Amino acid sequence: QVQLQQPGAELVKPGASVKLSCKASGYSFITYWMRWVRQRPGQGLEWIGQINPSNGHTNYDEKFKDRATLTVDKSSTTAYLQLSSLTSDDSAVYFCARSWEAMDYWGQGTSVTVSSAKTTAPSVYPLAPVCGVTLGCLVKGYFPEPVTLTWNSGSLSSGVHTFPAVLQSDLYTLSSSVTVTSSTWPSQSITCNVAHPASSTKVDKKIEPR
Amino acid sequence: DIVLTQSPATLSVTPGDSVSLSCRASQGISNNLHWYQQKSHESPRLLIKYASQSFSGIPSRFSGSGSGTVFTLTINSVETEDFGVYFCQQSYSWPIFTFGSGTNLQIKRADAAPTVSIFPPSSEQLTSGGASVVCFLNNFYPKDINVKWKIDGSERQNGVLNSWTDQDSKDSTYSMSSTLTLTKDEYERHNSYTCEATHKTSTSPIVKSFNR
Amino acid sequence: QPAAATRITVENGTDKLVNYKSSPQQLFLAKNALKDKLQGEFDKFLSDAKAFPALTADLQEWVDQQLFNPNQSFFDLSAPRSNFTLSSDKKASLDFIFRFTNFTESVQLLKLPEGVSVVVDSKQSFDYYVNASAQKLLVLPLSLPDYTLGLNYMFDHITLNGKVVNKFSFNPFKTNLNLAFSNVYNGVDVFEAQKNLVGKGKYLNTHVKAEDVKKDVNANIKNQFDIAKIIAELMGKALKEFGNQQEGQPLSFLKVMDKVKEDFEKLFNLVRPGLGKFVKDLIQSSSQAENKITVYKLIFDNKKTILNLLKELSIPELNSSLGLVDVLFDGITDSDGLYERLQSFKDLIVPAVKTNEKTAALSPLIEELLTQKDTYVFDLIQKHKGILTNLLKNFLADFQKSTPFMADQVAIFTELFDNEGAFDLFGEADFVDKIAELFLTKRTVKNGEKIETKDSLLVTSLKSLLGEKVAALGDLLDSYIFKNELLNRSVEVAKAEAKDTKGATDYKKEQAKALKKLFKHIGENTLSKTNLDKITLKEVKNTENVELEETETTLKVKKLDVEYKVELGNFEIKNGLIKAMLEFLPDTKDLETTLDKLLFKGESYKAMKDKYIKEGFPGYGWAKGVVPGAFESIENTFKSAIDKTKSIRDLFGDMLFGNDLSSVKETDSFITLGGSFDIKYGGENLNVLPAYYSLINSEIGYQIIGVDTTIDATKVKVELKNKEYKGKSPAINGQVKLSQSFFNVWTNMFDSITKQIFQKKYEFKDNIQVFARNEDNTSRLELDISDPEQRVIPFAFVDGFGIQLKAVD
Amino acid sequence: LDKLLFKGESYKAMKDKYIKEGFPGYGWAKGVVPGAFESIENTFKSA
Repeated sequence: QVQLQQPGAELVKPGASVKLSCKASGYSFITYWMRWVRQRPGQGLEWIGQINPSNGHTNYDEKFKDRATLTVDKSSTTAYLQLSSLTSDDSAVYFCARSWEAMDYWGQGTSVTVSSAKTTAPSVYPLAPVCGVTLGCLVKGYFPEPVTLTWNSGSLSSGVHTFPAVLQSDLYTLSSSVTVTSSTWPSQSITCNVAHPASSTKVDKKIEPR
Repeated sequence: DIVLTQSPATLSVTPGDSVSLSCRASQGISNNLHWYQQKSHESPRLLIKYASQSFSGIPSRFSGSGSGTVFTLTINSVETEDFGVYFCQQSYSWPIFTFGSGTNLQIKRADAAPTVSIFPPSSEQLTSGGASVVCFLNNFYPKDINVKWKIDGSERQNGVLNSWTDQDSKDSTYSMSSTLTLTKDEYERHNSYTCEATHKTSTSPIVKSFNR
Repeated sequence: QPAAATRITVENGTDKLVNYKSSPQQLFLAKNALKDKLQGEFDKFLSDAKAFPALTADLQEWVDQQLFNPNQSFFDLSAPRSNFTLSSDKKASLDFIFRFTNFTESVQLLKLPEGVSVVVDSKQSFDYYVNASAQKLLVLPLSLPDYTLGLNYMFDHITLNGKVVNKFSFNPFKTNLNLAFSNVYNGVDVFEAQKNLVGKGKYLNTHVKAEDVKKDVNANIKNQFDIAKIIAELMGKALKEFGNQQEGQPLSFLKVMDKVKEDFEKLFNLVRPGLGKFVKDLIQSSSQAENKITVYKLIFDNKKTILNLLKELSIPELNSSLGLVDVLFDGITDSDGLYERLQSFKDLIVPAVKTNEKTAALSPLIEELLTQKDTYVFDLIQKHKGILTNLLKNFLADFQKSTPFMADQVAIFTELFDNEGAFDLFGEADFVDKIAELFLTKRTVKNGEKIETKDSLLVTSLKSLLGEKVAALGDLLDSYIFKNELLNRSVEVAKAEAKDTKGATDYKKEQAKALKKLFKHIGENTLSKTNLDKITLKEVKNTENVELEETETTLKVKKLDVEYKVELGNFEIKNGLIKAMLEFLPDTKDLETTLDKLLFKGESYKAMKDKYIKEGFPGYGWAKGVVPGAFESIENTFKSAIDKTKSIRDLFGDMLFGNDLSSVKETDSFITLGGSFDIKYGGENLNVLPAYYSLINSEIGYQIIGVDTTIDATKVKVELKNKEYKGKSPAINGQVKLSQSFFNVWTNMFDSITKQIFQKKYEFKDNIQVFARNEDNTSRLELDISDPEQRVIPFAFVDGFGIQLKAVD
Repeated sequence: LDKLLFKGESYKAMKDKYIKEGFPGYGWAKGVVPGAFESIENTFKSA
């Protein structure tokens, strides 16, 4: 019943302070511990600290005490993470959490990138299977994550496999495949719909025979 | 500090199996332990509290036992969306709450050869000066697989992108994507391209080729 | 303004005790005892690397509050010269020179904790000179919140402003050295008070008077009878509703509990004054209560009672918790504020509770106690069986090693608590059906191979109590008791051979109805109100006066003699009770083989039989062929006399009832207890002592020592209403009638035992203790427990028995 | 025959100490002792 969250996919330049938020609701914000926890993608979990409900006392890690600062907004029931751009490799994901003693809720997380955020619009290529059914959609050279991909504005969902993005040479690549019966394509029009909120760009690409 | 040791590191089973996970400590923590479930690329799900208390919403198929340092998690029936990594976590004291080294639940069912589909570069991409050959290896088991790219019969390792999907939550199969990127001139300087799959299900790699 | 200082670390730690000689290892000593060891221990602490910052901080606060908090509005402080000589030789001296500079243009006066009245004009530097020489600091133990030794360092003589002050006290009632002991406390333990707590014009004799003490002895000898009757009526008025329950609707043990709650209130409040509301709201803290109340509303009301019960307990560590409760509960107007304050202090609550293994077990409970605002204690207990079980078994084991003279009882209770169903007593169920499987079923609590042979608990209690007092009848215990499904249901075997749920297969309902029948018969028939009406107490003398004769630390009573009569009238005991206990006995018609097994199929009986078969019969000798020509017809008579239709229930009834079971009226009486028995508490020159609770307290009570108690039941009648038998159809009827002989021998044995177990001119001696209490919870015996001479430590080891401050040396 | 079988010297020698005591295990059932040593006499006389 607890929803404690707000942001997603944070971008910050080196040398500038950064403020992560987690806004909680649906319970008494005066009766549990707020928590900040860190994880490098593909590795274990590391702690940050606790400050609530009104005692305003905090507990940090010694490995993170000089590193991060925790603040709580009591009226709006929100917690904050302020570590600035002190380090570079820390371009990873975070989580804000609530007391496990009732039960260990969580937030959807906050992925941070410590760079100048050289945004790049996606480039869309249709995977025409030399006329003739399996079709595909390739999105290349976009930044940052994420991008929403649908087939016929999401109306075509059966037999759709969307594949995770990969970062290479500071750019992202994603692919998707759709399988339909041989009697529908190319008779039935199929379009890949790509949306990039960072660039706020919507691209529609019709699959055409070669 | 308290270090929790889990065993085994990897767990490959069949659906519906009664399986256990073992977490041992260096010194007793009474009932100050917890079991959390984490699937790939999202937040954890706490499963069992206090080594003896379950929690609501969690299906009843899970159970736990606890004595001293030797604590055990039990899955009466293994199903597809239970697959993932799991952490045991102490609560005796809170200089942090050490988690274990991790135990990734996994399946062992009916080794399957990948469905391989090769795709030549699009005309729209060729208008941009690039040319990518895209290979899809869908619905194979085990996840261990090798992808080899050959141009005119000669292996090419550069310009290759590989991506993988998570373990399937219906049939527990894996899917992989490969992308060989080249310049338009380089693409037009060669005729035959192939995608080769080395998998344990076949002694001979699965070959998908196309001539330009 | 400020001064010059370097070391302000301030933080410190306590110490540990020693143990010595043959004293029990539990070290809980107090003041005295260690007479000259304290100076040595304080010197050892002074020889630590942490001494100088603590003493520098002490100097800092001393010159802070004493010097310039009553100043600094018109006198700036400067500290040019300041030095200590804290040496490794444990000798320290100090020289201090201070300046007071008044920036204001006025003439004022300097205030110091002495007759200090000095005049300083405007813009002048008043001088302050303090000198102290290297000397052994004196050690005085003040008191801590947990009431420990606050050793503090005193100066023997120091020159302040050039004048010598002796036995100088430094920072009284507040010192920062923080060295303490977890086993040595403050006060006179239990006995050192009894040299000056009583005497010529002491507290007790002034606060005890002849009329009051005789009123107390009358009160003690009445209230015991009162509470006996109240317990008797209460346990049984509960059973009244218990029995009349119709099967199919479960009842919690606490359901009827509120139905007659006013009797519970009266009982517990007449026990301890005012301690009725505490239980009044304790017994309604479950979801089953008609008027449910919150455990916070519960605890908020009567703090005094919680304090009393907490210091009635024997665990010493609990005293530390008593330090915070007032600090916990100051300035609270309602339970909501209590919830708020407990949540606020939960940060301090979690670590100390969670750092002890004993309470590491308790760790979960406190959490949900502090989280949810609607915790109800019985639901709380049923939420977590395991921790309660683990603690309770340890307490039970301690009790078992405490008092071994009831070895089987301390035994039996333990095996009750192994199964986790028992704590369901604080959970909704059917109490009679639940208590049955708690006591009327075999248990198999182990997992080696199978331990169903452990059997039920009541039979274990039986074979424990009657260990060897009988030999032959133990065979019948095996036949009809040790193998009775009504008494031993043999769980997991019932659903093994029937598989159809027959009427006889469900022994559970039969035993439940029998249990309800017995309970209702004892309750509404025997324990009825009219029956309890026919018991009374009558005063006899209440006329003589007791004077107090004293010689120094003595308080005697010249002539103790108090005696009250108790009239039983007609303490009527109806029939049907032992009828119900017979109903407990099996009703199977099979008796022939069992009688053979008792009378004939024995061990020594067959020994005499074989002896007589092979040889014997002096004089006859050779007439052996007809030896199996006589030991067949006599057994034939013993076997034909008994009726196959009759059962062992009828056999026992014949020797108990006389007349047959079919012609028994429960309205008539079996046991008749009439008359009046007297109690003659008396004596001469008996000492009066102060009597105590278990933990540290202000209020006290008293006692009279070694009363010569005599109780005599001469001139009482204890008879059987049906003395003469009436059996028209006895079990062993015929020319070989033995049933009437059994009845006669039963009557003779009853007469003899009533001449022994009943009236036998009982004599005893104890120490009558009374804690006399006023109307408004203001008992007359107490102490200020603020000065370091009125503290009594009930658990401190007797220093006169030998303790030394060294590890086994 | 009663003199021969019962009113002897040895039979009287142990019957009295069965009357006053004996019967191991029973012990206090002294009252039934002349409740068993008449029935056998009655049977023998009736025979």
